[PDB]
Amino acid sequence: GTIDPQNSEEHPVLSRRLEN
Repeated sequence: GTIDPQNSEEHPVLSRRLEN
């Protein structure tokens, strides 16, 4: 949660990742 359309959010949902 709270990230871009990438891989990271291991949670039971659409993965997402965000950074600088």
